[PDB]
Amino acid sequence: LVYYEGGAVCTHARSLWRLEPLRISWSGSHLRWGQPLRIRHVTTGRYLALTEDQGLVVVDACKAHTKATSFCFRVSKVEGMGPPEIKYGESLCFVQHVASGLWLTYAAPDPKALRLGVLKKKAILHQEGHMDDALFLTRCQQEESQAARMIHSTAGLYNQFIKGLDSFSGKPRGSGPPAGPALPIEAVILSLQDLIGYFEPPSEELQHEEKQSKLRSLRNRQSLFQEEGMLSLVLNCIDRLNVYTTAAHFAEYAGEEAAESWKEIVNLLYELLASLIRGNRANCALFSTNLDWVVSKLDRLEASSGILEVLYCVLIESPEVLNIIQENHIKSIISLLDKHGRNHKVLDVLCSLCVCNGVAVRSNQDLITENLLPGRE
Amino acid sequence: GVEIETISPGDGRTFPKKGQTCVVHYTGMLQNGKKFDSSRDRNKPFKFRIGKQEVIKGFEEGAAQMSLGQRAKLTCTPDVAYGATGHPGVIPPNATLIFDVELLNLE
Amino acid sequence: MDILELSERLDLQRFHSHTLRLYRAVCALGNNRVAHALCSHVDQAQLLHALEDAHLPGPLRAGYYDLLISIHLESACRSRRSMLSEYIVPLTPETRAITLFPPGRKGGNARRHGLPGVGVTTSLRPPHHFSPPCFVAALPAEAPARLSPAIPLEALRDKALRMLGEAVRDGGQHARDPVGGSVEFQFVPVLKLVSTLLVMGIFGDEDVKQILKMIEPEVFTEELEEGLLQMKLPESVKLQMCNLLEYFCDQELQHRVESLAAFAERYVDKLQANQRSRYALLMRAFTMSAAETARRTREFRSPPQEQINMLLHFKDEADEEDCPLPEDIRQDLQDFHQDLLAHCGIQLEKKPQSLQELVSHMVVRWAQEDYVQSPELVRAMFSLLHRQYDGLGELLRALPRAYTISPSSVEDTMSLLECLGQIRSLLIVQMGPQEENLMIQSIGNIMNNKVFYQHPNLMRALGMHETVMEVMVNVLGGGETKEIRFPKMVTSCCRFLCYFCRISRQNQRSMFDHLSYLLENSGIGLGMQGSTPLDVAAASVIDNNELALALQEQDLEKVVSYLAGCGLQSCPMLLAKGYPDIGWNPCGGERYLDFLRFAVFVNGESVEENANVVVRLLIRKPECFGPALRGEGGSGLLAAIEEAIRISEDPARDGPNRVHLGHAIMSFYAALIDLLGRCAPEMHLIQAGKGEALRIRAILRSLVPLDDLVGIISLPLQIPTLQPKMSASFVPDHKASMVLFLDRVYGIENQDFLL
Amino acid sequence: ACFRMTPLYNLPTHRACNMFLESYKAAWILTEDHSFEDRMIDDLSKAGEQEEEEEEVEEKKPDPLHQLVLHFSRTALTEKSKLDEDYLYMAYADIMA
Amino acid sequence: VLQMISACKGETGAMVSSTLKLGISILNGGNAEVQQKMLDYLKDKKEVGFFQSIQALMQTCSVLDLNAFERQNKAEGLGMVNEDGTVINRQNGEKVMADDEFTQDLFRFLQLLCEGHNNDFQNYLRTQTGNTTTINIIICTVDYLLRLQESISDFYWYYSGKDVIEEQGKRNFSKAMSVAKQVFNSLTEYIQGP
Repeated sequence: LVYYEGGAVCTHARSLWRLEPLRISWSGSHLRWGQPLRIRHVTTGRYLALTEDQGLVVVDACKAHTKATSFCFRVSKVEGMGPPEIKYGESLCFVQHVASGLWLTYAAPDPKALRLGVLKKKAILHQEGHMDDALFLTRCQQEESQAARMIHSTAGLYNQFIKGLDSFSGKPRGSGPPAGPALPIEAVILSLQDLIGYFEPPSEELQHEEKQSKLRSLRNRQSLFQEEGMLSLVLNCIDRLNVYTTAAHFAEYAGEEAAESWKEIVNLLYELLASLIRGNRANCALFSTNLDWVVSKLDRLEASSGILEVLYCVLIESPEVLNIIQENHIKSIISLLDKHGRNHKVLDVLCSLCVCNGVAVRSNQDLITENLLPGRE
Repeated sequence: GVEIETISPGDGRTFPKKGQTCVVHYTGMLQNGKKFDSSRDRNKPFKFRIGKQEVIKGFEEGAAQMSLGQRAKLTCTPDVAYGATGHPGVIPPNATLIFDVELLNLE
Repeated sequence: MDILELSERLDLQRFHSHTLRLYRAVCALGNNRVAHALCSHVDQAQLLHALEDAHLPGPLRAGYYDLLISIHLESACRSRRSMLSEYIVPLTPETRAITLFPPGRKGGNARRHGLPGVGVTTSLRPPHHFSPPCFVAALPAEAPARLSPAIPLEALRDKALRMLGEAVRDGGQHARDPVGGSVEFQFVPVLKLVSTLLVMGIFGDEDVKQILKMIEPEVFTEELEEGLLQMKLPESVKLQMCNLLEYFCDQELQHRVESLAAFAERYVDKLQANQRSRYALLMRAFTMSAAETARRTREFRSPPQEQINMLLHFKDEADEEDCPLPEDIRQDLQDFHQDLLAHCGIQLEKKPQSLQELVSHMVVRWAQEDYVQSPELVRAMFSLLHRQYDGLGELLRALPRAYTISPSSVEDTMSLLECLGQIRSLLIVQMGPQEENLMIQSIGNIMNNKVFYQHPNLMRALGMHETVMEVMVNVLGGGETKEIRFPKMVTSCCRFLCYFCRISRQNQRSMFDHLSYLLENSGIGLGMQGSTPLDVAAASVIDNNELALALQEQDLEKVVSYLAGCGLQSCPMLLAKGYPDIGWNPCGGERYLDFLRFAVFVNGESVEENANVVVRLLIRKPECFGPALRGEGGSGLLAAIEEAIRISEDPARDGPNRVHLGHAIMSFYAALIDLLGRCAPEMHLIQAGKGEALRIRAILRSLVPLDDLVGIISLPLQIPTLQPKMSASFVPDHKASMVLFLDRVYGIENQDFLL
Repeated sequence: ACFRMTPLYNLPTHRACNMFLESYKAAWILTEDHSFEDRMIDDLSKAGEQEEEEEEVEEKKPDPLHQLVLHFSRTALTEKSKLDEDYLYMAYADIMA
Repeated sequence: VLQMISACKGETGAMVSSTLKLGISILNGGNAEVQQKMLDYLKDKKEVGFFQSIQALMQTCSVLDLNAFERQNKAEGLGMVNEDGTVINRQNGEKVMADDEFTQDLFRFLQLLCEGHNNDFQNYLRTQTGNTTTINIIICTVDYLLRLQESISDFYWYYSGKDVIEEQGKRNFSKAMSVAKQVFNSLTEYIQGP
């Protein structure tokens, strides 16, 4: 469904559209009045169409046979570059379906609850339309546009991995024939190794102005990967993979050829998630409900670097999650020091449970004194 | 039960009575051998009034049985000193307390 | 194993280095409870033994200095630092003799500034309280989690200075292995301790005269050892030197205001005495000339402050003089004001021989010979020379925090000042149930001190109303109504604010300015009793008669938008008790409207400008009216209340507030018409000689028909007999809201008074 | 009210002093020191690079004023939501004008 | 100064007021050289960051309101409190404008930019090449010199039926007309030097 929205999604990947003309050559030429063209949503990877009765529905890339989409621009109600006509921000073009000859406007049927609730309207190809469309265009072709196709490619490569992984949820292998459809492993390892490099934090030797400039271009992209999922997705992979305990031996009934490539896949997700959380503040608030889940494990023989770092970065920004530890999470991390040796990293984390930025909390600034302090071992 | 084992002999005639101050230069220990208190690292002797319930029960029933100038060794059972919740941060709960008390002056 | 060999492990030291950081972190911003438990763990002796020790791994024991400064101090430094801004001074015989070094001879009048900080200050500051640790004491179960740990301050003072005496001599001698490893470990941790002990004023007279001798050549020798400001230093100890020099600037400032108080005593005394002599000269004795009585008007008329302006104008003025004083008391000002404008900065047209010259000539040298990194440093010295170049600017920005009081009341204020400190420490710490208890007695003891009634000007200069305001905003800050954690404290504190607002007019203004701030977070947490932030918002303007004229519309507009909410909601908290909650909540509406009553009139049916815009704004949103009337379905003028009467004696219907629901419905509509009876256009002063107000009268008269209104004054419930009734149903006491609704809208005229 | 306005000679000494100071804001607020304005940028900034410098190769050590302004530029570029008060900035912004 | 204004998005606090006061002092007269440096940076950083502030800030400027005038006209009726130092605020001018000391400098800052018939700012302010979006300050200032005009004409009707203008009817009136003159000066300096 298609809607309208104010100054909230205007800085989001949801409201990005791509225009694809019907020709194969000179598709990048100047756009002029009276020219059929298609409309594509970038992160959804889908077009817009009205097939027979469902309305202006976002159709996939398999049922768009140049008749359901069939859009063009109208002023009112060539083997070269072409004449440049349509400007940015003031062209005031009018959208019109070619085959049906209709005009696009908002139905805006709003009940009492809808007026004071969701500020959302639905667009329909009315026969005569309203008088307040004046659709003008704005250009956003920059680093964020490159980080738009990435969402579709990665989100289309991840869920297929879990879905294929989910098939053998509880079937011990019939030794010999491993399974049905195979699984991709080389693809994902290269994929994850890119984003961690892509999200790699700013360096240290750079001057202030260059460091500050890139610091704005990293926080935005970190938030841009949350509004399109990809936090649940990386969470979802951990849920499925972490079922297989012990080592690759228990993962044997998934294809023993992929068993020896178990440790690194389990590892690579964790520091990836650390990149999406480190520095940024809004994303850190999401883990208040999921705090119990991350603190739960703290024990896998191959999780040490991943878990201690992801926990370290969520207690450095948000004091809200700091207030959601009752009595047992403290002794869990205390026991971590007792089982993994003398590690200064854990002791540093306990300092985070202490005074936050300016403000200090006393509800938990005694439990460590009475649990890890009286015993002298 | 307070087990008073002597370490150095004393006068043997002057004993503390009610409503009377004492100065005691103690140093307390646990059963394991870990020291939790000393009044000689501060170089300030502990002074308390007997009978007004300032000190714990094991300390005053321990200081009443000694003489002036005597130095003894007590073993206070956990029932008579910090039974259940204890003192948080110093003494663990259900721990036996050992005191090397020495009465300097004034009974 | 020995500690001294941890300098050669580099891995066990790293673990232990963070360990003593935890102890610094466990001792949070004031945690006297768990602070003492560390005393049995770390020490009381080897800390005092770590001072003189020289063989030092670096990030180790040199870090103990930051633990010694955390378990024994900043329990008063964190409080006494806040005490350094206000300069309350009492009337004392010692204060009567303060000047610019009056043992000066001729040249000493225009020179000999005196060493910064000697003594005699007479300022009011709370004393430090400390307790000795004792773990054999009887089980307690008073002081907040406890008072404080103790330490022999006498030993620390002598030891620290002697330790620093080695530092200056050793630094000049030079070596390839300084104490701690690299020079700065030999300086920064030890003189940081000096600075913290200095603000508490543990050092006295003789002691500070030696710390100045560490920069001997200029400051000392009032009547070899090269100064600390002579040699090249790294970019860290220089920052600490600024923290040390900064403490001395305000010491001169504190000396400055006391000198004014000294002049603010003897000169006002003769002024009062000489003014009485001016009375009897022109009193009943008098003479003639008639018009001379017109000339003598300040002497009996005008408020006392106005008299001071007239008699003080010509004194320090220039040339022209009107209504002058005898030319004998107008000479000391031309000397004192000259004397003052020779000490601070005024030229009034080598060896620095002055702190002003020393600091200014030195800070410039540091920038000329280095490109200073670490922005936190460069911000420090640039705040110094600005003060040393604008003397009067600091003084002019300090007097509004100065106040003089009289003896026999200092003891009463001393309790108030000490008690007020605990509130300031409450803001930094997050709200705790034990800490929540502490404030209630704290604020309860504030409103009994006999001083928060006589000198309101103090309490705006200390500004505790500012500090207590953040206390409320932190606890109430939440996503929705579910975040009502820690109740019973907003009510216990909001009561104090209301009484503060009813002590003086200027007190009303000072808190009024936060009206927009207050209403932003007021109409959410509704449902408790006693008080609510909305009440103090209403009490901010009740009798001013000029504050009401100083509204800004948007405040009135936004509170109306709140009332739009209670016309369509269902009160889910009220619903949580399992109640019908049919269409709307009268409980919430009766609170917003009570506020509007205090902004339409101020004293006997006046101020109509804001009243005019209220009715023109309220009509725009018809949903503001209860849907029983002023709608499309029906109105039920005499039926809506009658319907409430039917549900009044219907316990099954009700909710199976704390009394019933029908009374709440009666409360709403009665209160609404009470609003639109005093929001009337005006008295007949305007309605009989103008044509603007008649427009408003026609509007409001068209919304309440008189035929139904006249009939509503009838049907009283009953009278106690044989057994009284209950204040849960639609009573009759609150029916007088329809009496004033007809007394000033339709009014009596013909002979319908009989009916 | 204007006839019961008590005379000045019945006021307590402690209260009759606070009114003096608040009213005697008529000798500082009008007096002008000038001073720090022209002598400031003279001794600071200009003539800052004295004979202390011994040698140079390609660039020059920034003079004392140059550190000051870049500091304000430094804190201006800090990634924040809303600028703070920083009265220190006001004190130097005006004197530069 | 360009970096300081850009940081403060749209809040007309004491921050920009003490900053805009500075900017007038550097580039009084014509000062061709300082204008060149400012243009180079805007062409170099190539972020918007700044024209958003100027556009937003001047839309918050006040005009000659009338309703607020009545609030003075009765508040001035009182002369002193019961007994508290009389009206301490005395003038208490903050109402009708409370901004003339500031809004008169914002336009002066813009006018001094296009001084000496510089033909780059006089073209840059119309449209910003490159970047991402344009603001067109030119048309964004004429709208202000229309709401202000509707305010003075309004004020005239309130005094149409009287015969003499009282002293407080002229003190505020001259405040508004002085502001309008400063705006008119700017409009000329976008056109001078064709």
